[PDB]
Amino acid sequence: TINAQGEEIVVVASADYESQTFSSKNEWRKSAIANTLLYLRLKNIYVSADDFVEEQNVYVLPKNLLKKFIEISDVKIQVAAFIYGMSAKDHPKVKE
Amino acid sequence: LGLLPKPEPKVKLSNMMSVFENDQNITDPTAWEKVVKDQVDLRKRKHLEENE
Amino acid sequence: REEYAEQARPIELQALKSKYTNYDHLIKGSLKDLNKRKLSFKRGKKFGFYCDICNLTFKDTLQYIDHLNHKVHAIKFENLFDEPLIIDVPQEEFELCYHNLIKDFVEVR
Amino acid sequence: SLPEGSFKRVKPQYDEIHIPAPSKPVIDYELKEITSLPDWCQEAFPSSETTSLNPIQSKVFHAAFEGDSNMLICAPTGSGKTNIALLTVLKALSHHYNPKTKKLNLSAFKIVYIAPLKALVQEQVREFQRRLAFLGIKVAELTGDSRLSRKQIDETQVLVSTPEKWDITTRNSNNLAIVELVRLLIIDEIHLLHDDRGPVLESIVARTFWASKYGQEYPRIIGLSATLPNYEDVGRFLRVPKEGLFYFDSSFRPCPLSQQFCGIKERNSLKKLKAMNDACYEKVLESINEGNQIIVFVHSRKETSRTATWLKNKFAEENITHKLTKNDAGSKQILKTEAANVLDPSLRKLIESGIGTHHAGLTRSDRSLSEDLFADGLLQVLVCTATLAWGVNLPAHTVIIKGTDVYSPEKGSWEQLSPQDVLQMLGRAGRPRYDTFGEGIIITDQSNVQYYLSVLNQQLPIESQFVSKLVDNLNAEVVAGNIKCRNDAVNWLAYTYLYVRMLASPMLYKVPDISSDGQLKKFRESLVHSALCILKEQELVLYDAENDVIEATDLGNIASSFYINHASMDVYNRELDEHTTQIDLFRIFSMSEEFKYVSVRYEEKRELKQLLEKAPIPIREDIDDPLAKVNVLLQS
RNA sequence: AUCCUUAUGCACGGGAAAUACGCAUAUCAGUGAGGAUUCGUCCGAGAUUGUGUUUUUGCUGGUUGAAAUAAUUAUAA
Ligand SMILES: [Zn+2]
Repeated sequence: TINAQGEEIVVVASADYESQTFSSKNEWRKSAIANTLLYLRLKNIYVSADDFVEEQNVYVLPKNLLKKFIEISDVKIQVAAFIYGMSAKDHPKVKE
Repeated sequence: LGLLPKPEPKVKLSNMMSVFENDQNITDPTAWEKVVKDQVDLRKRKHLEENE
Repeated sequence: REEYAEQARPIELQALKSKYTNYDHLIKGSLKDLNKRKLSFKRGKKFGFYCDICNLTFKDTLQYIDHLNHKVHAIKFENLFDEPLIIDVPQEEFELCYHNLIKDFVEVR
Repeated sequence: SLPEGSFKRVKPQYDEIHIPAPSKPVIDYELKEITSLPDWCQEAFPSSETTSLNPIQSKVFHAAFEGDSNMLICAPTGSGKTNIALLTVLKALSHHYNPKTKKLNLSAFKIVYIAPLKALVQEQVREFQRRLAFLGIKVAELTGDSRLSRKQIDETQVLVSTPEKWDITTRNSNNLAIVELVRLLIIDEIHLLHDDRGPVLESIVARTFWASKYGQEYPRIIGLSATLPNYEDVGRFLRVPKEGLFYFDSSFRPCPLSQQFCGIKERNSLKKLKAMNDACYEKVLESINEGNQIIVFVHSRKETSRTATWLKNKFAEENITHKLTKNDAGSKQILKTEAANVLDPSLRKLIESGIGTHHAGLTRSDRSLSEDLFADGLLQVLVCTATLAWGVNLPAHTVIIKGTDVYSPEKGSWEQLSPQDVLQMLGRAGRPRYDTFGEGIIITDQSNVQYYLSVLNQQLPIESQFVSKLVDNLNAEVVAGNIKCRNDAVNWLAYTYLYVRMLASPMLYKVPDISSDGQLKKFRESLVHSALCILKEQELVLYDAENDVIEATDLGNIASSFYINHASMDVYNRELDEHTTQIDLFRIFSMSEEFKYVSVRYEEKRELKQLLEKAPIPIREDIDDPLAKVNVLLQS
């Protein structure tokens, strides 16, 4: 530790208990331990169902990629990737 | 020096309630009654065997 | 047993010298700043401030430097090798040495 | 009983009964000398101090060359066993090694020596090297920290292994050539069967008889043990021919053990402990005035240090100087050289007083140091946990065992000192080489003294604990492929050590069948049923109740190979999952049943606390839980 | 043989007190210590001195922030 004597600043070795620490919900420990439960978040999946319209292109997303992304992601911090694909020959307006 | 056995408490019908050194004073009430009454009658009977 | 009774009755050292001489690098043993370290001053405490000359470690800074300013630590430092610590100015000191201060200063800069 | 207690002393704190030293042996025999041996065998005893064998050895030796048969020695283990094993080894070597041609036949014979502990294995190996050096033999260790590979086993002749690693080596299918090559199977401390490692020995024994029938040449089996009752039943377990059985009582011991108890009359622990310390102090005071080097056993390692502190302030209050009145200059020297240099469990001060201690939790170097110093004798008093009696041969004139109740995580309760441990603690005693007799002492509660007298007489059979290890052994055996059905299983169980013991006393070990089934066919088959249900639940083996067909699975094969306990196995089975992650892996590892005996400690707790802050891999559990301690140790 | 009176010892039991209980290489004491009285006399046993303990003497029980979990070793490389 660095300590201040009278009109002085001196590096001092300490003892007893300064060791009380909080660090509860933060840093790596609690969120990383909380990450294991993330596979449970896909047991129930729902969206507010919007009217389906062929006028604009529509997207088809698989259940596995989403699940893996959830697993890699964090409970608090935003994780974001890019997504790519192409139009299938059944419907050019559908994007897989 | 330990040549004789350490004496137990001397119970009576009055000391009955107040002796917790031996067990069962509450836990086994009537058995304890038989222990204190049997012990008092044992000292009295030992006295009579001495006079006899 | 007999030996016990009787007892009862290089270049790396020059680098160590180069260390305990220049203080600017010696000043900092505090690089840990505020940190928790899990484990009669003799042969080191495994912690604190290391004085290898007399083999003592000091838990505070003023004791570590003050002891160094003390004569005994300087006497031992000299008895290790030589007596540079005790070692006029016939103008060659500031001419040549000072010119070496400018030269070496530009070399570092 | 009456001959055992000769004399009894009554003291205010405690009632002490002093058993006299055992009787000296009657001589019906000749002491067998070394010059009676053949040419090569005369270097079996390179330092021949007596030039005559000990009371136990001679007869058993000539019987051992005379017959080639399964043998059993129940003996004080007074250093007499080491030489006997050596001599049988030399015989096998001579059988495969010509008297005329002095080329040793290396590839013919193989030898195995089963010593329960790694340390004792080490010691043995140096002994075998010293004694067998003249034939040009490689004596090397096969077990554990030994780390021998696929090749060196082939190269070597004499092997010294621990039971676990030998079990795992012989369980593996590819090596079977080596197993066949071994002619000589030596089992040291066959009394281990009482303890839960003993199951491994009986499994090894069963594998030796039953598993190799295709080559079918049965190796010579030599049991070596402390003297024990039910020796006959032991032989029926192994093969033993009646003549190979040698039962020798403690009257044949080199230093007769003077048995001593102190009964403690106190009840509450605060006065009881103080009374025990007072008694120990009194014994130490009686001993040291005679120039007696002394060991005090205790329950726990934390107990040791506080006990030694108590002896330092109390003992020193009485008299400081007498412990070291001699060579105080050299004692100061050696003491400061040892204590001050390598020791850091605040144990230096104890060393410095000259009452030291040894326990698991003292550094490996510090550990060796304490052993050596107590050998030299600057250490008058040595406080110890149970490590020394079990591990190390070093005897000390006076031996005190402080206390009764030990905590076993097996139960999760404080039990009494188990006889098999007590006996081996009493084994280390007055030194057979130097001193005349030992002083044994047991500091104990008076109520259990009645029990300790009997169990100390060694009237107790070697208890068969096969009930716990049955399942795993059976699984491994199915992996070997030796058992295709229930009948095969029970035939293998006929050569099992519990089988014999059941036959002897069915109701003791809970045979319901009793009068029915003299051979306990249905009892054996019922145990097999019970085993194969739980195994099948753990998907270790395939089984059907009425049709009765057996086959080994992959998980069972894994458990066989790495010698995982069945409990550990099913724990792995459920706790491992498709989605399990790096954090959960350590947790499962910690959950492994082999760590059930691990527990957190209050002297450990500060370093634990420092660790778990900066630990890279997080812990879902907390400092109080042993699992968290285990996986943070793993991280470290 | 039964019953009864006094004293002693042994003890069951019931109480009261320990400000009291003692001890003495000490002194004196029914050969009169020590006190009373109606003035005639009466009672008759310790007194003096020093000293030990004395909100106590010897042991027990419970509660308690007074304090106090053994050893060992197994992988395929
Ligand atoms: Zn210095």
